[PDB]
Amino acid sequence: MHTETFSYLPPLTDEEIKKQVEYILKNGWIPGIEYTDEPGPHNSYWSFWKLPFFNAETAEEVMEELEACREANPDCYIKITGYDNIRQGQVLSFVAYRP
Amino acid sequence: MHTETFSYLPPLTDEEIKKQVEYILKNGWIPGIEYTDEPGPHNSYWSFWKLPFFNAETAEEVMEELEACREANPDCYIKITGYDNIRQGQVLSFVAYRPHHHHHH
Amino acid sequence: MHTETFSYLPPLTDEEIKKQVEYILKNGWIPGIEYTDEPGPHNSYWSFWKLPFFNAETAEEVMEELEACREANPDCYIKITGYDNIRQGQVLSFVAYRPHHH
Amino acid sequence: MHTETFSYLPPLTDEEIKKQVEYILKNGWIPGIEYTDEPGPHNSYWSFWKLPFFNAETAEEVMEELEACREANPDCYIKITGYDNIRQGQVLSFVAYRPHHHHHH
Amino acid sequence: QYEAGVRPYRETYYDPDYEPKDTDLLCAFRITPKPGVPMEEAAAAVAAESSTGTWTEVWSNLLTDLERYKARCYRIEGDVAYIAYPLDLFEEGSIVNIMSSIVGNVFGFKAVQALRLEDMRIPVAYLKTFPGPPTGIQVERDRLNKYGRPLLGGTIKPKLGLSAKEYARVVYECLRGGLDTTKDDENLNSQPFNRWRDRFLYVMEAVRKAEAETGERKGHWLNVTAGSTEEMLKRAEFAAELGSRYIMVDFLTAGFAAFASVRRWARENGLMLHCHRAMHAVFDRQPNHGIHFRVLAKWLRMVGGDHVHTGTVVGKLEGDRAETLGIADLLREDYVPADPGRGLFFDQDWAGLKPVFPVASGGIHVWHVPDLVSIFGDDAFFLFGGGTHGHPRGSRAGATANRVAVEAVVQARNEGRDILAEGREILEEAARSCPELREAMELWGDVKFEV
Amino acid sequence: QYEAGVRPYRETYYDPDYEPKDTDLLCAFRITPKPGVPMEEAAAAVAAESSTGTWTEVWSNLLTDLERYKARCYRIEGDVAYIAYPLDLFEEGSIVNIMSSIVGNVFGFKAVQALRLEDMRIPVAYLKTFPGPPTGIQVERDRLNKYGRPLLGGTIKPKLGLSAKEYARVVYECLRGGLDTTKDDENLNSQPFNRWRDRFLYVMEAVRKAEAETGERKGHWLNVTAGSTEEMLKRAEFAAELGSRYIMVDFLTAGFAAFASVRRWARENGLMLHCHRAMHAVFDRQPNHGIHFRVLAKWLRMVGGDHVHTGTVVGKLEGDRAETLGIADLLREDYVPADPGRGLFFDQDWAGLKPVFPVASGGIHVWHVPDLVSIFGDDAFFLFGGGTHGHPRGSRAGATANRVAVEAVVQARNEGRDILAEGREILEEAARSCPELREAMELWGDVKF
Ligand SMILES: O=C(O)[C@@](O)(COP(=O)(O)O)[C@H](O)[C@H](O)COP(=O)(O)O
Ligand SMILES: O=C(O)[C@@](O)(COP(=O)(O)O)[C@H](O)[C@H](O)COP(=O)(O)O
Ligand SMILES: [Mg+2]
Ligand SMILES: [Mg+2]
Repeated sequence: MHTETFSYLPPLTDEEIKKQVEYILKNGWIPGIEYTDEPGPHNSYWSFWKLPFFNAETAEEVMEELEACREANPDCYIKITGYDNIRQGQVLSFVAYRP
Repeated sequence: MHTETFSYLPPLTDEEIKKQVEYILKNGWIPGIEYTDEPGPHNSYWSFWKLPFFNAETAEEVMEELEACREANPDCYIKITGYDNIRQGQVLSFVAYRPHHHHHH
Repeated sequence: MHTETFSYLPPLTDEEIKKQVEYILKNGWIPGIEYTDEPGPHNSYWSFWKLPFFNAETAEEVMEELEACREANPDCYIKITGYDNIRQGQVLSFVAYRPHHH
Repeated sequence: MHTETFSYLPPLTDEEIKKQVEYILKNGWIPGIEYTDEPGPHNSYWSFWKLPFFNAETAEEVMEELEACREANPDCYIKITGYDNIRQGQVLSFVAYRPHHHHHH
Repeated sequence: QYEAGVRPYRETYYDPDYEPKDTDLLCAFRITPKPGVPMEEAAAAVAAESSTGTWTEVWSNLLTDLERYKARCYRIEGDVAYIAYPLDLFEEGSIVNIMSSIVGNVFGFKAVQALRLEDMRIPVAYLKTFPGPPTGIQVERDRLNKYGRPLLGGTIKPKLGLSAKEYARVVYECLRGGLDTTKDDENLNSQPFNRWRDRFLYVMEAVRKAEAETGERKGHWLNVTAGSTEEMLKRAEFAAELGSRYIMVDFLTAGFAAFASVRRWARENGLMLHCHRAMHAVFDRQPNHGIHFRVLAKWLRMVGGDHVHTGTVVGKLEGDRAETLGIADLLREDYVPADPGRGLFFDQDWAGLKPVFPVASGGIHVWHVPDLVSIFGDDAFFLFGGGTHGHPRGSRAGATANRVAVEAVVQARNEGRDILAEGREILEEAARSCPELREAMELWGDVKFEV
Repeated sequence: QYEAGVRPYRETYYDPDYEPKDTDLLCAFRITPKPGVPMEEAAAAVAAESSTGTWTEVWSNLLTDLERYKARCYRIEGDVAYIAYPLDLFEEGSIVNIMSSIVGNVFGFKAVQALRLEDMRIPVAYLKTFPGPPTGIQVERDRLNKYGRPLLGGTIKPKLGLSAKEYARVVYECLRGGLDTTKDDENLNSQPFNRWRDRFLYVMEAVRKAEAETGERKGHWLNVTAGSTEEMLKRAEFAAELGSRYIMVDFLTAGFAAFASVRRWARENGLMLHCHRAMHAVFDRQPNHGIHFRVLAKWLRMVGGDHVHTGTVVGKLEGDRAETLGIADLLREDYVPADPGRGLFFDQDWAGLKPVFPVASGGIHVWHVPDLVSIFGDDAFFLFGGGTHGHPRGSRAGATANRVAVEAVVQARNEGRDILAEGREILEEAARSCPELREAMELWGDVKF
């Protein structure tokens, strides 16, 4: 099972994941976390972990939520998202944790 | 050129016409007079001789208008109409005058 | 045979026609003259008498062309037109002369 | 697996169930019991536990049948139905028993 | 040959001896004459100019039977003129024709300064030339498998501006949190930021996913409202191809002839028809002039909408309790007696046409649920748009709060509790087992509209 | 992850520093707030609830660009709020969509006890998504071969109750007497006493007979208004098969989606499209609430009607002369500047759309002709229903009286006479040659509104 962006690279370390979150934040985009046990191509709507983090100011806040989602859902794929409300479109999405 | 009701009977005398007008009036229908030089099946609207005689009370009044119409339009077919506003439809129409050429072909 | 605008009024005198030509000119419209021997409702395109009078400055000019058209075409209906190039439409059209057989 | 009316409230006690049965009976509607191991949105016809209780007079009689159904079918969802023959339609249906696995996923 | 000239309208069109026939269409008009115009003449002008008459006598009146065809004002009571219209005047099955006579010109006469159509008695002989709803309350509940409670819905917000994909995300969160249905805003049709085909596809993916995850049947009221009838039918077609249970039409902005086209389509294709009353308040808000909504509601049930919005009484849009109860009866019952205290000047027989679901929507939240259940009973939809997505934890939590509120009030009512006197207590009790509900109660506890 | 709760609408939807873009759709709303609600909050409520907003903040607002999409009240003058709507909010070519936003729910809010849409600035970029009239004034005059005077019409009376056959007798007498056109009443559709197929057939016999007899092109506005769009299109189809130059639709009672369907069908089948404004006064009459007719007139010109009724000012139905003069310009001109003295709140560019004929109808007779020519000029229809069939000698004579009156007054105007100061004398002069007109003048000489 490939998981779209960065799936053809080695699994990301936490440091590598944080840098992508920093990029989302630097560009003014909204970071979010979603998870699922059915990551295949039929599935357009993974489960939200809370809401998109409209209020997040630092990458560290997002990584704490990722770790909390990982601890609650260790059998799920977990993806980081970045949303641009000016284009009404997701601008970055990649899997941060695989079960 | 047949002209619908009574067209297959002998041409009506004035006394026969008047009895038909009496039938129209006695049933409360409106007598009228129309005329044309094009009486065939494509012509649904002959020319009014005045409006329908809403206020006619006697057959004689109608016969006087028929006489005036046939003197004014001797080259035309002239029909008596009998209209029932209660059903919105003609209840009797027949030709009362045919021009000379009709009977000489 | 009715002939559209002014057809339900008494046939116009030359003086009445000229007043209508003066109205066309006063408004900056282009007077024209057209004529036909088939004036009925099937006919959208009467014969032009010359071109529309783009350069006419006086009603007398148009009236002279009307008389010239009538002398050449006494068997015809003759109408006066006024054209507005800013609306791209005719703004007045009426018959000025009817032939004897009318 | 939500099961429609009252599914978003805490699972009903027997006393809560009985009050709903009393509501059905007091309005002259017909209580019934149905059960299934396939409760989802493709299943319009659960299994009858006996016919609808046309002759039931007390809520207690219905509660005794619910007890019998849940002892016979502990692996099934069991619903109470309330039918109004005057409108030809269910007027209340709710699940009264869910199997053990429901609460342990 | 006839009596030409102008006569007062009352000579022909005011007849207080006239006995209405069971086949006549009857109107109750609240009339404000121009000062100096007698009520009898003003009422006769309305009767004349909505039936057979005009401003001067015409020869051709004598070619028909005005005794058969004229409308006539047969009673004036206070400022209300009662006018009877013979059956023969109307085109079978055509609301459009009703409007073209009853409200065509008579609201704009110099002689009548203000005019309010309050009610109309549709006679059975004319009513049964209309098909009524294609589905009806009971069949809809059977299709949804939902019995014994009000049904939950909610408009997606923001009204406009979401992409199709994120629009359907909101739908998914709402439906999987316990709403039965969601809907397009009345003004969401097809626009640069959200084109209809994209929305219909993504929304139905969300509907299917929520149905599979919750176990409960779901629907979304896909808005087919469009600039032409052909385009509305194309959108309806695609909703049917995707297996939607529902389409939605703004029946007054699209208009009645296109509405009738969609209703015929809905019968041929088996989808249920949600009707939004956008623009109704342009016609029905003021008490001195216009058409009261109860008339529009009758017309709606005749063409055959399966739902229509009726107002909430307690929410953000105007709606008086008595009039709303009358409108609910007109939509749901087989026979409705008159009651002018509710604005029903006539009795209305429905002769077996199916009932329409009332839909209460607009500025409502959990605290309104006891009043809403008290007003409407089980057979209504309650819609929470802002009241769902404006939950502190978002749309899933918001849906759950609203669903639990309705279920708790229904349970309490069935146990014999007084849901008006105990409504707040019932919600407080339910909130002890449902944090989503508690959060909603706390957020909106001070938000009240005048009633 | 967001700030939940209710905020005043004015915090997001009132922006008095906003400068309207030439692509925005602008509305002039007459607002009567509920007492105690400030104008700014009432205006912002209308702007919010007609665009993107609702009654409480929603998390999903942050998934889009409300700065780009929201409507906003940008100026308030007295009780008039100006609200600007971004072009992207609207569905191209859909009046139905315009209404569903601008007039959808905001007239029923408790916070706003009365509301009237007085005017709308339709931006050129949105106008170009509409086709406009299927024929338009210039092409219609070309199709009729009629130039230089108002055109004559008249509604057949009694409104209802004539058989199809006798109905077309009245049409024949009117057209042969000099009316250019006749029309079905707005409420004459297809009924037990007069079904539409029979009426269409007989009327076209009458139209053809009058055209042959007079030599002038004729038409009759055959009403296709019906209960469903499919039925209207079938009626339009039959009118086209019979060679009618015209059909007619009640565009408000049929409604705008069906109207658009009929406009397309009419254009593709060579039919000109008369539009009757039945129902308009339900909501365009009272100055405190509803939609002004000038807005309806703009929408009518966009979908595409060839004519619409505008009122007479002097006849039996209410009309305001200053408002009517502005509406006539909105229907006919390429560009109409703002004019507070006619209630034209915005400049309106028409983006090259074709113009619409004003139609003056209702309670008028020969004595009104000087005023009507003065108000409307040549590019209008004047309709005489009662004023034709109510002539002492019936409809042919009435038609002749009305045609002569119009032509006489046009002739006098063109000669430079003051048709208002000399109106009576112009008519008296023409009646010297026209007994029909003398009889009409005598009958109705005391009838004024
Ligand atoms: O556009 C709106 O305001 C709504 O979506 C409500 O949103 P909220 O749920 O967020 O209030 C509904 O269309 C109105 O309730 C319709 O009014 P009515 O039902 O009276 O016709
Ligand atoms: O029904 C009628 O009253 C009319 O036929 C006029 O009959 P008359 O010619 O006999 O008066 C027209 O429809 C009105 O003029 C429409 O009003 P408006 O033009 O203001 O939309
Ligand atoms: Mg809405
Ligand atoms: Mg009319």
